[PDB]
Amino acid sequence: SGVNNTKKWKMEFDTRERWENPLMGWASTADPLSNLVLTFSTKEDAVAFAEKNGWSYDVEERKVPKPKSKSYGANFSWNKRTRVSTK
Amino acid sequence: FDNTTYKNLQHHDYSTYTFLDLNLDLSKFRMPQPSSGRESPRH
Repeated sequence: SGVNNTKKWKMEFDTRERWENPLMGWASTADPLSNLVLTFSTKEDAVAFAEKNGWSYDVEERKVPKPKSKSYGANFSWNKRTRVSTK
Repeated sequence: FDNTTYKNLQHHDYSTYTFLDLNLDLSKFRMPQPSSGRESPRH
């Protein structure tokens, strides 16, 4: 339930091939950027960084949970379906 | 006027269904129940 890892903007790159090492079976890679992950305060900062480095990019708008209406009293509604059968 | 005998002895003759039999007896005296409007919260 913690939301502290959703505060900042991230920039990662497209995933490329990983293959089994013939000797041990370890995951090999030839992608130098496979682990690169940058952090940004805003999406403008991330876009600015991508633009000056020549990377083409996709920006996905931040998804924020929409505010909910909570009411403990509704658990015992006289005539509504919100009444709970168990606690 | 007497104050030396116990006058609560009827319950020595109560049985398994005494309480529910009285509830059945009282059924004809009640006012009609209110209604939530639906058969149950799951309707």
